[PDB]
Amino acid sequence: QENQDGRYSLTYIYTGLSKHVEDVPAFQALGSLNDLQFFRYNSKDRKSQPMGLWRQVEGMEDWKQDSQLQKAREDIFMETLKDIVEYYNDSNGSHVLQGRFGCEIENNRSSGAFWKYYYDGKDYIEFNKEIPAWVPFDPAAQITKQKWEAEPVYVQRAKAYLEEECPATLRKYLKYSKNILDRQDPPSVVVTSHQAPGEKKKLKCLAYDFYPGKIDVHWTRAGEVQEPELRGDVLHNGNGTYQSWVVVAVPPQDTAPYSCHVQHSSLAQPLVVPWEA
Ligand SMILES: *[C@@H]1O[C@H](CO)[C@@H](O[C@@H]2O[C@H](CO)[C@@H](O[C@@H]3O[C@H](CO)[C@@H](O)[C@H](O[C@H]4O[C@H](CO)[C@@H](O)[C@H](O)[C@@H]4O[C@H]4O[C@H](CO)[C@@H](O)[C@H](O)[C@H]4NC(C)=O)[C@@H]3O)[C@H](O)[C@H]2NC(C)=O)[C@H](O)[C@H]1NC(C)=O
Repeated sequence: QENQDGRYSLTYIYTGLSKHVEDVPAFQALGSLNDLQFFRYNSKDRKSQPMGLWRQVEGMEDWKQDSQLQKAREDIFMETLKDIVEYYNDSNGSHVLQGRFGCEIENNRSSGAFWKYYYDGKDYIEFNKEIPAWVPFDPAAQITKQKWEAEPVYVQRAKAYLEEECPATLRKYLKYSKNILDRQDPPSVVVTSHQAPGEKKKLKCLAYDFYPGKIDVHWTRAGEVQEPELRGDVLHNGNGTYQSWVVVAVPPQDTAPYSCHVQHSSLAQPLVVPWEA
């Protein structure tokens, strides 16, 4: 009777667009606790709203207050994207600035942190909290490097936000979310055959209503494992559950037995469902 393990992750993805249409929001931000997203905010609606299972959780976060400082961040974000675009003279062109910012804890202790920006998919700038300093990866990023380090203090706060302000927020959220994130829901599995007129028969094995997401689902033909013709995976965020299915194509003659094997953490011994033809 064996391992420790309690690692939890808090991540934000920020997205801006230089050229956007009326209905499409210019700025957007969402935050995830582990693999599940707990809140979104955009520049159109201009309101911080909780998402998924976190709609029923009260008093974890002052959403009105959060909207405020989200707005603050939106300003600094787009202003940066403007500066990149203005620098490349491509004022009229559809460009993307994406920002990833986050920390994580393992066994109650800070174990890692990251703060990185991307431009049109390419590495733009990055915080090295060891120095501490920002690290340009793009010629344009030299300007931002100078702005964000204008005062020597700024670099010290950036280190503080990652190393302390973030994990502090994480733990706070964890008081309300530990129960959610720690779930070990087993999958119900369902086998289904289907025939297309001028097509080989296809056997679908669906695993559903499970969490966490890490799952092995594979077919076997008369003992040997078969490579799937197609595999599908889904996260139902409102539900806070996962769904995953695998389809194999069985030749017209084939009389050999097919069974679906599901392996998930919430199960002691593996789950096997045979296709009762
Ligand atoms: C969280 O949310 C998700 C999505 O919002 C919910 O998904 C639903 O899950 C329930 C079970 O909790 C499913 O109920 C059905 O149960 C019977 C067994 O008693 C099964 O026969 C069903 O199996 C599905 O999949 C089969 C093969 O893949 C398919 O042949 C079958 O038709 C059925 O769903 C299919 O049919 C429906 C009806 O038209 C289609 O709408 C659906 O797209 C289709 N699915 C697929 C890809 O095959 C099935 O499990 C519901 O089917 C399922 N529905 C949805 C909208 O996803 C989930 O229930 C919920 N969980 C919790 C814990 O709250």
